[PDB]
Parts: sequence; structure tokens; C-alpha cells
Amino acid sequence: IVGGYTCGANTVPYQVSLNSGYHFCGGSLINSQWVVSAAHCYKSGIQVRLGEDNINVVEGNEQFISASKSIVHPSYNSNTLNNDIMLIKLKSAASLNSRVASISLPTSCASAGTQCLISGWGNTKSSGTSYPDVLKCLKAPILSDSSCKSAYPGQITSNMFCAGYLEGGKDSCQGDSGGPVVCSGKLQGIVSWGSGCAQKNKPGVYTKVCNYVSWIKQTIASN
Ligand SMILES: [Ca+2]
Ligand SMILES: [Cl-]
Repeated sequence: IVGGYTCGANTVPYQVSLNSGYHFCGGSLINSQWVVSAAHCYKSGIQVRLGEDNINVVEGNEQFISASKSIVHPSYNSNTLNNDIMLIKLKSAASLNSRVASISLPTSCASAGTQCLISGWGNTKSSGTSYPDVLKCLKAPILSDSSCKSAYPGQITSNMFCAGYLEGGKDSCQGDSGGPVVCSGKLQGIVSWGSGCAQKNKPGVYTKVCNYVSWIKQTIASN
């Protein structure tokens, strides 16, 4: 997260860190045994880390659980990043409490101008590389489809939306991928891609979760 602020320990209870000896992507807990993340975050040997704040120190409240299965959307395209969404089933159910809770799936899509909270342990610099120890937060509005497509001509599909600031300085970044974009208590987006980070006229692009609600439910019900 570039230009954000320190969330505060356990203030984003549904945030998860995907770990393979180091943090590589974020994710969102949607129920006691399933996590939603980005398809481009896929890899074998994933350990899901819940209830984290400082990812480099065991502080208490953390729950480490191995992924038993990762389900990348069958129509995911690695070149265009269309359908950049993945479901991860936990080997065992997480213990839900005030520090580890699930986030609700949307019943309807969000409209332009809606304020959302984006969070993660991704890079905090636009011109450099520096990963934070604690979870960072950023409040950002969903942009109109018109401005989104003007910013990235021919690259925005109906399964994506832009959020952020055109003047630059505030954006999600590398390492935040797969993380949550929550608006009005509902998971509306997944950190997916963008051109650089926090650059002028290049807002972040996010997977539009409202288009996948039925797919998520049907997939979870059969696994
Ligand atoms: Ca920790
Ligand atoms: Cl276009």
C-alpha cells in the first residue's frame, strides 16, 4: 500500500497473508474454511496466516493453516488477467473470534464513487522497494468505468473496475495482490493489477467480485 496508514492490530479481521516462507499475497476470509484471493497468486505449498498484524513476529492471535486445495477460476487468462480470482480451502476450519472474522460477499455491485477500504502488506514506495511489518490501510473510491477505460484503453473487461486516485500518490502495490477491497461491509474487489504503483493517471485495477458470487457459492458447495 502506497500513501496509506497503519490499520491497527486486528482492525481488518478478514485479512489473510498467503505465505510460502515469506508473505507473497493477501486474501480475504469468507467463511471458516474458505479464502478468496487472486488467481495470479497461485502456487503450491501455500500456508494461510490469519489474525496477523506484524508478519515477522509472533504476537499472539495468529492462526497458521495449510491450504488443502486452491481453485483458480477455469477461465483465468494470465495475459489479460481477466477472471483473476481464486478460492483456497483450508485444511481445517479457522477459529472465528473478534480478531479473525469473515467478510460478506456482495448481493449487488458497487457504484462509482463508493468509498472502500483496501489493505495489505505490499510495497509502500512508488520509486523504490520497502515492505512493511504491520498491515497498511487505504481508503479509496471506485472510479467511473469511463475514467477507468480512458486510463487503460482496451485492457479493462467487464470483470474489472478501477479504484484509487488519478493524481497519484495513493494506491495498492506489489504484495497487496489478492487482498480485499471492502465497501460498506461487503467484499467488492480483489487487488489485481495496475501500471506501476501510485502513478498519475494510472489507478489500481481490481477483480469485480459481484460478477462471481454465484460461481463462488456453487464451487464452495461442491467441494
Ligand atoms: Ca505476527
Ligand atoms: Cl475500450
